Amino acid sequence: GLFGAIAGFIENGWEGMVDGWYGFRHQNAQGTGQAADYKSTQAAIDQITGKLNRIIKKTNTEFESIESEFSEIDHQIGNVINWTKDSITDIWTYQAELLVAMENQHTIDMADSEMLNLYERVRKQLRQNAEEDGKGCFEIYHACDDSCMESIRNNTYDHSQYREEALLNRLN
Amino acid sequence: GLFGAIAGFIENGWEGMVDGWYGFRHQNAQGTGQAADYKSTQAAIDQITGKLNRIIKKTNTEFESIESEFSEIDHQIGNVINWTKDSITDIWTYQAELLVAMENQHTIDMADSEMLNLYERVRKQLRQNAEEDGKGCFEIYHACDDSCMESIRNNTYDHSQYREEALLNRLN
Amino acid sequence: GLFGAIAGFIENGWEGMVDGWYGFRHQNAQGTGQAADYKSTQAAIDQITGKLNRIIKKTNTEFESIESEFSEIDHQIGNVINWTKDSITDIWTYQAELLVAMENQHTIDMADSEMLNLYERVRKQLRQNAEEDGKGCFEIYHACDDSCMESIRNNTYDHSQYREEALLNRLN
Amino acid sequence: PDKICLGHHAVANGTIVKTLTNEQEEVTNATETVESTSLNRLCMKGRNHKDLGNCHPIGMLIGTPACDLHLTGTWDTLIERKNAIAYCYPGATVNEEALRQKIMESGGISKINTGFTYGSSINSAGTTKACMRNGGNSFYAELKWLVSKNKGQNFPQTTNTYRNADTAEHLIMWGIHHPSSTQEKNDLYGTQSLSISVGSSTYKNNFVPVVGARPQVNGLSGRIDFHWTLVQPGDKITFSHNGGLIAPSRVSKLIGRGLGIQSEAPIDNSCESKCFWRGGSINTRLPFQNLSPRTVGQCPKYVNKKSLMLATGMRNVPE
Amino acid sequence: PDKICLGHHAVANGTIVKTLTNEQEEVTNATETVESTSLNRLCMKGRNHKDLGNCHPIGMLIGTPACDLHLTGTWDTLIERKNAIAYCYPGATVNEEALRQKIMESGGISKINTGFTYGSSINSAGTTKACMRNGGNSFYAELKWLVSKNKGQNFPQTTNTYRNADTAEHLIMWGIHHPSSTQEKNDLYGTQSLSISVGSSTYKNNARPQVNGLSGRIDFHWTLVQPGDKITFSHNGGLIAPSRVSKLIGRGLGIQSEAPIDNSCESKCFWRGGSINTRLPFQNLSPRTVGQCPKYVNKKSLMLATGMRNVPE
Amino acid sequence: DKICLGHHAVANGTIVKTLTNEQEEVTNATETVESTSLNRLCMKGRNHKDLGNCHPIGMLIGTPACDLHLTGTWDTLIERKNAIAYCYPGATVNEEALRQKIMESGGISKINTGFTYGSSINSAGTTKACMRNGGNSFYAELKWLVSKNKGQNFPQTTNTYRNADTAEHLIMWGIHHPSSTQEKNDLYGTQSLSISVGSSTYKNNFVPVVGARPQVNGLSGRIDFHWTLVQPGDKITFSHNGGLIAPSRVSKLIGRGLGIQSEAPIDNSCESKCFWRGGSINTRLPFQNLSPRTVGQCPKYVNKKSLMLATGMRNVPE
Ligand SMILES: CC(=O)N[C@@H]1[C@@H](O)[C@H](O[C@@H]2O[C@H](CO[C@]3(C(=O)O)C[C@H](O)[C@@H](NC(C)=O)[C@H]([C@H](O)[C@H](O)CO)O3)[C@H](O)[C@H](O)[C@H]2O)[C@@H](CO)O[C@H]1O
Ligand SMILES: CC(=O)N[C@@H]1[C@@H](O)[C@H](O[C@@H]2O[C@H](CO[C@]3(C(=O)O)C[C@H](O)[C@@H](NC(C)=O)[C@H]([C@H](O)[C@H](O)CO)O3)[C@H](O)[C@H](O)[C@H]2O)[C@@H](CO)O[C@H]1O
Ligand SMILES: CC(=O)N[C@H]1[C@H]([C@H](O)[C@H](O)CO)O[C@@](OC[C@H]2O[C@@H](O)[C@H](O)[C@@H](O)[C@H]2O)(C(=O)O)C[C@@H]1O
Ligand SMILES: *[C@@H]1O[C@H](CO)[C@@H](O)[C@H](O)[C@H]1NC(C)=O
Ligand SMILES: *[C@@H]1O[C@H](CO)[C@@H](O)[C@H](O)[C@H]1NC(C)=O
Ligand SMILES: *[C@@H]1O[C@H](CO)[C@@H](O)[C@H](O)[C@H]1NC(C)=O
Ligand SMILES: *[C@@H]1O[C@H](CO)[C@@H](O)[C@H](O)[C@H]1NC(C)=O
Ligand SMILES: *[C@@H]1O[C@H](CO)[C@@H](O)[C@H](O)[C@H]1NC(C)=O
Ligand SMILES: [Ca+2]
Repeated sequence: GLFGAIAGFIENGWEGMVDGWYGFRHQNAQGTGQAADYKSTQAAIDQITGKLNRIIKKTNTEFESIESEFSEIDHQIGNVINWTKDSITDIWTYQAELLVAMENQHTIDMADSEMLNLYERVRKQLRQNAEEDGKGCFEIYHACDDSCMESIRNNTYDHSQYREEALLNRLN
Repeated sequence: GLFGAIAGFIENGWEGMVDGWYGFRHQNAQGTGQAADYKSTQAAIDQITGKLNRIIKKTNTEFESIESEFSEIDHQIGNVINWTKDSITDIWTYQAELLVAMENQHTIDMADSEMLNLYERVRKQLRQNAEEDGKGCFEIYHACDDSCMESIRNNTYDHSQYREEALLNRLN
Repeated sequence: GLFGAIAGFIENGWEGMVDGWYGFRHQNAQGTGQAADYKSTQAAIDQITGKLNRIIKKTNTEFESIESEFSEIDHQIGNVINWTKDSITDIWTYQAELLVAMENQHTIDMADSEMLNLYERVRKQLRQNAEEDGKGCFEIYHACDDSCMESIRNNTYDHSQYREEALLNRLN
Repeated sequence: PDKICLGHHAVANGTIVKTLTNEQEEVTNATETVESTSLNRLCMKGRNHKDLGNCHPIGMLIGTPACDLHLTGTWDTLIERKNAIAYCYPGATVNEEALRQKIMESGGISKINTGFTYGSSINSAGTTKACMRNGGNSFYAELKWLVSKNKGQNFPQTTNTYRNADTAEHLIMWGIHHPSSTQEKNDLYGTQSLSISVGSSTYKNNFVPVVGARPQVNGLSGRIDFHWTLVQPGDKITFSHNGGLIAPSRVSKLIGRGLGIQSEAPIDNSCESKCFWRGGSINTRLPFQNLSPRTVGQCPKYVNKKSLMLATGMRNVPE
Repeated sequence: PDKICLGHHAVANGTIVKTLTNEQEEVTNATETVESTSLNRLCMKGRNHKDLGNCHPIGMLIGTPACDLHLTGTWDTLIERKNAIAYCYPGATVNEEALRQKIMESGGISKINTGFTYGSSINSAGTTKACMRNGGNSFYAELKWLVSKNKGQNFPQTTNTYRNADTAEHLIMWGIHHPSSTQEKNDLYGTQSLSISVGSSTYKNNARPQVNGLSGRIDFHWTLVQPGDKITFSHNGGLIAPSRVSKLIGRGLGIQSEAPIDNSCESKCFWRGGSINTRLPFQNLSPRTVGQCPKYVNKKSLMLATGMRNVPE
Repeated sequence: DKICLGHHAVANGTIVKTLTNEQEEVTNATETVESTSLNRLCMKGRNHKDLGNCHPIGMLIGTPACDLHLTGTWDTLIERKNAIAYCYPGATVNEEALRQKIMESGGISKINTGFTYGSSINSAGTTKACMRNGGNSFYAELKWLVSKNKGQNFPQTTNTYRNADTAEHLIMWGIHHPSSTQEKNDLYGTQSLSISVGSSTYKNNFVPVVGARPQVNGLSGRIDFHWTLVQPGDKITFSHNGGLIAPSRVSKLIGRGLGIQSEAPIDNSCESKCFWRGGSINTRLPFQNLSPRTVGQCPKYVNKKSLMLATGMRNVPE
């Protein structure tokens, strides 16, 4: 898609992730872990809730009957009414198809952008202590335990602490 | 936002910046400086001027009166006219709300994209002589005086001149 | 543009490229080469084919005549018909202008995004073996022959093979 | 080296939606924007409503037997039904659809006595077998069939005038009897040339009974055609007739405003609704609807579309 | 160092399109969305059609000579032409435009005999030079001009009644002859006072130039007779009586056009000037169209981009 | 050393709506819906005609109030509230169609019918309803035909107007409906009254309705007006035996113009292309919430107080 993350450089989604829309998986010495990112998940849901508030709505305009259901109306004005209603219906059918098509395009791309924005936030945090694998993972060039992994997710990772160790492991 | 710069990795805007929409602040040995980026500011304004030219407009179609202000109209055609006008008004009200909502979304995101594009232009210029601070700043790993800072803003910075000094300061 | 690649950090397009929308040019010891990227070219064409399928289409609604071509109609209902048709025509003219304007904006930006996505795919492949020249090229810091260049285009380049040579040439 | 991987959720059973670019786009979740299901009921909770059943709205003004329980009332909603009776005796109303729309637009009907009196040479109690009431011959409750007291004798030149004493417009209806033969006409209103004149400030008209053979309808070749006008406050309306006039004993007043539904659906006083059609009520919060283009009230817009799915989640990419 | 460059195609001759932002945006390729060209033909392939030529739709119900090949038929499309003849003998139809619209909406016409018979004192074969057929004087095919058999004699008091035996509404038409002198009237229908009465369940009713050298006038009236219902004509002379009633079958598309027929091309959209065959969604030919049509727009051109921004060398 | 990238901000930002957010603060925004009106008719660059107390239909039949408007040219015609069409009580059949046709026109010219009458007819019938120069008068473009001797039969008369011009003419006539049988006998005699009108494309019969009705300006009588177009070269024939109000002049509608129904006073200083009951609309904005009843080249009516269009980025202050 537009931002190249979802159905892009991230191969597939995680069916096993049920407590969030976006999140992290890690591997270190101590083993494996999964966690959802709250901020990114909520930003996406709040934007979709916004669309629904705007679209799931009718006009409060009161319309009366201009055609009788049970009696015959004048043939000439009947033809005018039939022409006008069919014309209005063609406009609303077109507007409905376009609205939903356009919104669906935006929803898919907005969701793609929130994934990319989380990825870029992490890349910038890790600075020179990690490198990108092209599948959405960062290879970290220092011992990163569950506290360190938690500090990346919570946006409190200090790159300067591990820089010396990391730069040596990267150059080898 | 879509591009993750404005109300994203850049914490807030600068009220002190009045001669442009986007620009630079620097700190070096000799002290502090502010400057506006003309190209990025104008690209954003020219795109908004374009929207206004297209939207701030009426049709040149001449409409006559079909309902009298000062006399009584036939009840049946009066009901048909009332139904048609209310239907047309519901279409224009919907189209107006959607146009402005859709344009506002595009304006906000287009402005976000021009910020990101300037950031990416600078990142690529500085090459291996600088690192990203994650908050929209580049930490430059060499003595960069007001001439050097001016050459970054004017897109005439030659990375190869400062590479030796920069690579040594980065590896430490 | 939104994604900053086409009419952005890539100075101009290639008239000499006729077998694709996006692709690569390389220079090495053995000489020069051009090649089209199939996946990115097809992703762009398939999206445009999608728009044409949705837009190049008519309603199946059957309309009868409400104005006689060869006889004079009642002046009052004639004015109502004229008012309704002009109102419907103003709606369709507006919807037509907006649809095409909006789609053209999306097409231009979607095409920009596919260029950027290919650029990002290559950047991530080359990892630490190359640097960005800022004009859409990667300077590769190792002997890269026609097999190596072909492996970048075919997404089978293994960075680890050339890392040692590349890291030495970069640090100098 | 230690790894941290970023990813998004997915689901096994995703939904297909349309985009600008793709007609078959799988997403994690989607919601419908077009209503396809109807309630075959009229949701009349919070509404002072009136089901006319077998009574046609015009029957309320002239007082057909079938309409005896609907001669007066107040309502915010009036429900008209299929094959509702307006005329017991064969005939029609000039500007029928305009009158029906005006009643269906009203929020109630009140009746006012005309006070019309007639000479001893006139019989005001003319009845027919077409309009049965309590098993015996009767007539329209709000009208009187004026005939010569002695068969064959000339109907006397009569003048009746109704003044609108109220502060609102009144709806006066009257009938013109068209007999089927010259013999019938002579028996009821005499041998003279018949002329009925009606005049107000804003209305004026003349009516001549059309005599001539025509088919039987409920075994009657006679016709009573109905006419109507509005009499404004303070204005008078004068009837000059020499026989053939079906004269109003009561005039009608339409009170306030209300919503007129034409439906076959039965009433339900439990559910609430603001949108109605022939087939029932529409309660959806959805913006669009493919039930009928003929609706009344505050309604979702009709579209020529079975389904329009709006995505409520990202692209679904499973393994 | 070895370099690998990313790039996009371009063309020398690019196309200008409009965007939300820019009125003069050059792209590699674009396609038109508004049709500007028309075919001055009626594309009638795959359509069971009927070109009435010089026959006016109302002529089909009363049977004017010009309409002899159009007294019955079925069609999905009916084409009416300019200055088409409805009346051979001078006169007009009450509610003319209502009747015309009803026929032009129909998908065919079938005829049913009234069965009307008349006494030996009546001549049913009254003819005129206005309505020529096979070189000889004739009359409207579906009507009969009733006149006294002996010139000057009183036309007898006659009653004719048509019952709708069918399961669909029938369209009955009749004429009233208005002669131009008292002498003419006396010769045809006698010296008595003339009265024509028409009655059904839902219907009841009772100086000028020369036109083709005739001040005489036959004015036409019409009503619908519902299934099972009867319509009774009481007349003492002056009635032009129906020999056949009409039935309008199903639905069809009515075109009023001057354009000639072409049975080779197909179309679903028509106007006065011809057919519109485009796959395009919009059209600036006419706001007056019939069928399944592209929408009319006040726009010469609307170019839809089918390629990226063009940035040439 | 640091180089930091950033965007401008403002203390007082504006709230706009987006697809996603109802409360989105931006640096700047502009209104797209006009709420303010000018209570004036901006008539600069327009050859206009304020009919004041004269109703458009009054121009064709020639009511006293319309004496200054019997002919003229204009690109714009202004009709007012409570404008007089009929001095003598009565109405026009197809009134609204005729009014719309006049309001659509760009001027009116008059042509004499040339209609002459026998010595047994009085053409100078007048009334107190239509006062002119302090004395009883009648519609300027019509003549009230009555029997010269009270009670006597009005003679069978034929009048025919031929359209000698190369454009359609609008002919109007009246039918008098007296209030009593006694009144009818005095004016047009004891006989049965019939008025026949016939052209190529038009034909009709009218019978005076006699019968008691209320007084309007102290008159129970009614004169109802009828009208048709007579095409070039075509003739229209009036056959009458009393009750016809006959035209002395026919009308010709010239070119095209814009018809305004407004109470607002004229201003010849300002220009406008859009008008309503309440005045003129000069805005460049595409939408408007003043009235759904407008005429000319107008912004579209919307059920919306305000619609703010963003003209700047998201506002994120410090
Ligand atoms: C008893 C009586 O008053 N009249 C007898 C005639 O009605 C009868 O002719 C037959 O009439 C039948 C219809 O009868 C009514 C009706 O509609 O019920 C009887 C009403 O009293 C009468 N009402 C008034 C106010 O006049 C009414 C009215 O005349 C007509 O409906 C006017 O159209 O008629 C039925 O139509 C039969 O087909 C018809 O032959 C004659 C002969 O039997 O005797 C009368 O005494
Ligand atoms: C001379 C005559 O025949 N009748 C006179 C009566 O009209 C009059 O009663 C008064 O009549 C008043 C109306 O008078 C006019 C009018 O409009 O002013 C006089 C006009 O000359 C006459 N015009 C014509 C062409 O005949 C006109 C017309 O007859 C009617 O309007 C037709 O409906 O009437 C008014 O109604 C008064 O309220 C009424 O008392 C009496 C007393 O003078 O006798 C005759 O003089
Ligand atoms: C049914 C019948 O008697 N038809 C007549 C017909 C009509 O009576 C006539 O149209 C009534 O106006 O007239 C026909 O002759 C008319 C013909 O007569 C010439 O002598 C004279 O030059 C003209 O009046 C001319 O119209 C006719 O054919 O129309 C005879 C027909 O038998
Ligand atoms: C109007 O539309 C309905 C749709 O079925 C149709 O039944 C009706 O006959 C139409 N009226 C005319 C006059 O075409
Ligand atoms: C049309 O709308 C106006 C104003 O909203 C209202 O006063 C009028 O009654 C309506 N007309 C009819 C015929 O109902
Ligand atoms: C309606 O518009 C057409 C445009 O050609 C015009 O010819 C016609 O006279 C107009 N009708 C009325 C009643 O204004
Ligand atoms: C799917 O969409 C519906 C409708 O908006 C919503 O209520 C629900 O939360 C969604 N389901 C899941 C599993 O997210
Ligand atoms: C705010 O918007 C308006 C409308 O585009 C513009 O004219 C004005 O100059 C803008 N103000 C600033 C401070 O940019
Ligand atoms: Ca017009």
